[PDB]
Amino acid sequence: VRGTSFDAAATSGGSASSEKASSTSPVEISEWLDQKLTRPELTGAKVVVSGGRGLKSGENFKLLYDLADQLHAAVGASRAAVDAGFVPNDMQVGQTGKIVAPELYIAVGISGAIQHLAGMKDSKTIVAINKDPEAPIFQVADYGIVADLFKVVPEMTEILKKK
Amino acid sequence: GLGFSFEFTEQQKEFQATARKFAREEIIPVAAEYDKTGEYPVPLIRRAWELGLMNTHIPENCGGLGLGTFDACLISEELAYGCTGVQTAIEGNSLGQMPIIIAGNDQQKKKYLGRMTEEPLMCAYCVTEPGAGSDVAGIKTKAEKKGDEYIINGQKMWITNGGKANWYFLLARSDPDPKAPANKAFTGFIVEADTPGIQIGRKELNMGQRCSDTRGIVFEDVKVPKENVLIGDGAGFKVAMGAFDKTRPVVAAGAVGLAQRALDEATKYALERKTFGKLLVEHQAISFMLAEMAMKVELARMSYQRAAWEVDSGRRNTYYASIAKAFAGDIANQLATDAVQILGGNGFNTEYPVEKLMRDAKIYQIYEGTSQIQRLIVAREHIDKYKN
Ligand SMILES: Cc1cc2nc3c(=O)[nH]c(=O)nc-3n(C[C@H](O)[C@H](O)[C@H](O)COP(=O)(O)OP(=O)(O)OC[C@H]3O[C@@H](n4cnc5c(N)ncnc54)[C@H](O)[C@@H]3O)c2cc1C
Ligand SMILES: Cc1cc2nc3c(=O)[nH]c(=O)nc-3n(C[C@H](O)[C@H](O)[C@H](O)COP(=O)(O)OP(=O)(O)OC[C@H]3O[C@@H](n4cnc5c(N)ncnc54)[C@H](O)[C@@H]3O)c2cc1C
Ligand SMILES: Cc1cc2nc3c(=O)[nH]c(=O)nc-3n(C[C@H](O)[C@H](O)[C@H](O)COP(=O)(O)OP(=O)(O)OC[C@H]3O[C@@H](n4cnc5c(N)ncnc54)[C@H](O)[C@@H]3O)c2cc1C
Repeated sequence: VRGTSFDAAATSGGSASSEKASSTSPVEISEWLDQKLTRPELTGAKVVVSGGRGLKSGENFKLLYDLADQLHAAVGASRAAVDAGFVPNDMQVGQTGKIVAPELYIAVGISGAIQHLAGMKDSKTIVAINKDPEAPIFQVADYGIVADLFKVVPEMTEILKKK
Repeated sequence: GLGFSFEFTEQQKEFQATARKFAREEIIPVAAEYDKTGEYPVPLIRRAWELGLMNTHIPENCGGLGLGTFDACLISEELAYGCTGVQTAIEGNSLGQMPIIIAGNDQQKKKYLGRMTEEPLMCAYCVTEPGAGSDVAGIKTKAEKKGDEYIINGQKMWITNGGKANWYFLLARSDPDPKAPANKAFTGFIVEADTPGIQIGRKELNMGQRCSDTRGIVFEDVKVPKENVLIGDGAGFKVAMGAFDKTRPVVAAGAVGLAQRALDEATKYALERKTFGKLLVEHQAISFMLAEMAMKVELARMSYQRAAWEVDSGRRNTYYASIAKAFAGDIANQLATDAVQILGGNGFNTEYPVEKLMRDAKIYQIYEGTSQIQRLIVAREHIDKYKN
């Protein structure tokens, strides 16, 4: 069952009897040995966050990291966020930058010019937080809100500290 | 009146010789360096200003010469022959100026046209956006009236002289209702480049006219005084529309200048390069090519002349300017590639003049309205003669 095709039923709510399960004989043709668990590189990833010119500075991108550790996620940007001094060049998603298409793409303060849509309209799922309502980015985003990003984003990093 | 004439006014023969001498003694010698480097040709622009080959539409009472569209076409053909990158940078000024000329008040014209009279300042036409060029009516740059000002929010694309300009003519969306028509939705502003909020983008790298600067410009909370709106709120789309009557022919003259350069090059060379015992021009196929190329140029020339004559006569010339920009642009490309062709391997080579003319020319079928757009206009104009 695809997880995000259904809703998590209430963790509390009903109460349920618990019986001992029936037994098996150890088979021992396989044995577990070891493990190793894990902010990705941008292109290989499955969860990308990106900020446009609407963040206004590079020290302002802390809010996008804040969240791209909650989504153990990658951090890209538009060419207009790069150009304004905010971030270096190896992160620019788009036509002149790294073509990406992971599971989850967040566009934060991105107007959504055809040149930036060309670097990511193939992301499986696309998020759009942008205060202007007639902002090209909405067409291509499965999901989005007509809202200030400094209120909506630090509010999202606080709905995934717990869940 | 009298019948037809295809004879220049003496005065226009004088304008012609000045532009030519400039184009030929000053541009030609240096266009391939400025093309190789993308360096903005500041000396040549200052020298063309010096010589009064620039800002020529400005009316006399703002310190200009108040020349016509025919006069302006002569001069461009001449500059364009030398270099289209240079001539485009000169020309941009007229495009920026034109809505202020055709639609500005006395304070607006005197102030903003007038300053162009006393220093070689540049101005730019700020319309095209990442998402809309052909479909002007698709632009979304916001203007909200807040006080006795407007606040401009938007991004602009492919702005010639965009990072060299004292001020801009800017077209913006005044009416939030998306159902609002183009005749109501847009307002045109005069905006000074040095306003806080305005961020000039990087120099954009194109195939052609490389010395011309063309740039993205972003407006972030840009404060625009009520007195810099053109006719009023909602007149923007008519005002931008109207600039074209006076400007299409001149870009058509540009395409013709480059066309003529291509021809002259390819002819010179076909009078010295021989193959199979004879000169190129004695091979019939080459000769036919030069012939068709000469037709094409003569016909383009008349076409833009005709457009320009129409508007100087106080007629609206939409139909004729559109034929000019369609025909001139299509044949400038045709002539450029032929010129290469005729120079064989040398023509493809960078130490010969022609490959550039080929890289330069393609833009003529794109900007100041695509080849396709021009046909839609011509079609619409043509067909209306038959609706009764
Ligand atoms: C040849 C060429 C290639 C290009 N290649 C690329 C490419 O590779 N990648 C790329 O990104 N661009 C590229 N561009 C540029 C592209 O056309 C646009 O400049 C770019 O997509 C816009 O960047 P942006 O969305 O970050 O900035 P803007 O378009 O200015 O977007 C800012 C947005 O932020 C919003 N905003 C502002 N404040 C807030 C707030 N606090 N809360 C919520 N929203 C807010 C605004 O409403 C606006 O919509 C290219 C351009 C050219 C000419
Ligand atoms: C070098 C350069 C300098 C420029 N300088 C300026 C300037 O300073 N000021 C300014 O405002 N703009 C400037 N521009 C923008 C330029 O005017 C536009 O690119 C042009 O007007 C149309 O461009 P577009 O890219 O939006 O074409 P698109 O709208 O993307 O059209 C692409 C293609 O589709 C065709 N097409 C579109 N719609 C139709 C339709 N309805 N029917 C049939 N065919 C259609 C077009 O013919 C074209 O071939 C400049 C552009 C360049 C390349
Ligand atoms: C990128 C490049 C790579 C090349 N690589 C090689 C290679 O590896 N090996 C090699 O040997 N060569 C190579 N060449 C040379 C190329 O093969 C020749 O340029 C080509 O054969 C044309 O010859 P030309 O340049 O001397 O032009 P010309 O022979 O001077 O022809 C000039 C023009 O007149 C036309 N013309 C000539 N004669 C006639 C005629 N009889 N009737 C009608 N028209 C005529 C031609 O079509 C052309 O348009 C290369 C060239 C280039 C540009």
